[PDB]
Amino acid sequence: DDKMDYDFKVKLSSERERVEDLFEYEGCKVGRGHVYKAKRKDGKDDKDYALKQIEGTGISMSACREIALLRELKHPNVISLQKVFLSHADRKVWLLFDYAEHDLWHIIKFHRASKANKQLPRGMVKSLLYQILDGIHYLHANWVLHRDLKPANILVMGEGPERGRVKIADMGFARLFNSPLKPTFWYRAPELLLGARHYTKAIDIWAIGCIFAELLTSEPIFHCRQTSNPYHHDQLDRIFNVMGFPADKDWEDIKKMPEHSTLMKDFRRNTYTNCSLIKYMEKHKVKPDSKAFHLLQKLLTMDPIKRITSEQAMQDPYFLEDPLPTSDVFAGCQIPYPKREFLTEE
Amino acid sequence: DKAMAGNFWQSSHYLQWILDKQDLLKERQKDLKFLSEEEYWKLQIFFTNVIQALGEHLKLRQQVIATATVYFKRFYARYSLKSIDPVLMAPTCVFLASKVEEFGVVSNTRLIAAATSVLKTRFSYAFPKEFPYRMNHILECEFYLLELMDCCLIVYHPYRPLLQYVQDMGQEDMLLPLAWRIVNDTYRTDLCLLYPPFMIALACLHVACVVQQKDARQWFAELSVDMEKILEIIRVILKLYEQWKNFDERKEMATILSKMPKPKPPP
Ligand SMILES: C[C@H](O)c1c(Cl)cncc1-c1cnc2c(c1)CCCN2C(N)=O
Repeated sequence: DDKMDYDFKVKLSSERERVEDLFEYEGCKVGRGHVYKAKRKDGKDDKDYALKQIEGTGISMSACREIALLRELKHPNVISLQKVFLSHADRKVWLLFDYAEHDLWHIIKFHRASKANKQLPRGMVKSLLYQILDGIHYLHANWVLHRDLKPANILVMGEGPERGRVKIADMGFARLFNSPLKPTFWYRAPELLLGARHYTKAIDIWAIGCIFAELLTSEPIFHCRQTSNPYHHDQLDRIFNVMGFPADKDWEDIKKMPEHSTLMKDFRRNTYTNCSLIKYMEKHKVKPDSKAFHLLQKLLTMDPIKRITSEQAMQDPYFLEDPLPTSDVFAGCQIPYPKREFLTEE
Repeated sequence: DKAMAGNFWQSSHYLQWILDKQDLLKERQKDLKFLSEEEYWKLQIFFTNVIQALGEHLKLRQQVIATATVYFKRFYARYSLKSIDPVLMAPTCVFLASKVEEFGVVSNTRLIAAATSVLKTRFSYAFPKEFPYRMNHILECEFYLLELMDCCLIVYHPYRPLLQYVQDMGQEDMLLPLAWRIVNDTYRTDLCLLYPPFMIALACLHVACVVQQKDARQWFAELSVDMEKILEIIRVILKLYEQWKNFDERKEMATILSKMPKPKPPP
């Protein structure tokens, strides 16, 4: 600005840390949902860092809220913002995080592919679920919803001081009026599909239920093929094929859901009479009398008010049954999952 | 928005933005070469009122206006009034604070229109000329503000604990409107930079009880708090109202604004 003090302006400019001075990231793009795997340029760490360049320019509402909340949130199972760079020339924003080598999308994909080349370790499954719940419990206790939980967002740290620790990432930090109706459906709770007007803690817990099933079987439990409207017929059909159609007593307030009459129009209870979570999970070699299953069923409760909370899930006797969950989900064993490849595509 | 509600003790507000009073006074000495101490606190009152008016024009809720006010105070707690024009900083603070919320957005045209309209209709005693800044200036200023604040955007305020305290008294109808109003008035001072918000709430509630002749002494005794620090806050509130009485901002602010140190231009 012309009316800004010149001395003030040049002092700040002289002192301002620039992302390109501190970090080597060119050619090191790993993702774009622009995410880079970066090393420090001085060579004082040799640690890997994740640099996220925020999409757009300036500071949007979504960028503001993301910076706002990450700046406060501190917990071992939630991804931790190290530093923010404000690039004054191009008005671009960069976020620095510790680098998580793995995630559940890739880990599960690796096991699903290994099944073809003929299961996920059960101590690992439990430990992952425990840490996901711990991190989500922390967010929820602070009235922060994730609003977009899926395997790609459950990161897992590689070799280093936090080996095998879960890091929840990529929270949906801005949703206009906390609304799903404003601009994959596999991890979406049935109330969202029937037109729920707000995100809730319960919606996050359903997604954890979905992830947990997927870790146990290597298959997305509510897998389905790929608008403004919340009602998705094929996704609901898949839920009922797995779960059965809910009885009136299972979800009394279903009648209040905005899409209830559409549900009645398109679906018949009779269609799903041979369908249940018990039957589904048995086919995938998970016993219905297992503590794992009983907890899974409490997470995948259809009526959101009857869904277990994160804190209650952490207290489940499943976590007291042998084997105990471990802080490193790999339990000191060798990590077979491949590292992320650098992308060279234009 | 209850995001981070019970996290004050591990918050950036508490760990980074509760300042030492002597560090505040030391940094203020550079602007005290131009303005007296009286004139400096009068300027603070003026820009608190400017921010309030901008927020009311944009129909923002009190808590958003308070956050914006805290941003403004944090900036000038570190930096001279010459560094960035406070006329530019004030709407920039409101704009940034509104973006921390996800319930509605403040557009560019609406922000500038609001700055233009509020200064000409409510502050022409201080500003004969039209609001000269365009949206590119706001966006530039926003980057400087965010940098100075070390990206600390979540701000806690006395409104939430006040509401809890009065509901605990069973005296919401009698005491809340006055106590709330007094909380608004504390932003005319440095209190928000110096004390946890719940302590400021307790002080405002005390003053409200004294003004309305309500005996709440036993209720205050039932709390586990440092009442010395509460009394410190009470004294600043009582002083604020005497300052208010003796200050005519409408007659004085044009002259006071002319004494503000002016930005060094480029060479
Ligand atoms: C920014 C991101 O949240 C992230 C962070 Cl803070 C830290 N370490 C790794 C990552 C990260 C990189 N890449 C991918 C993912 C995660 C998810 C799975 C998809 N993905 C790719 N590269 O495909």
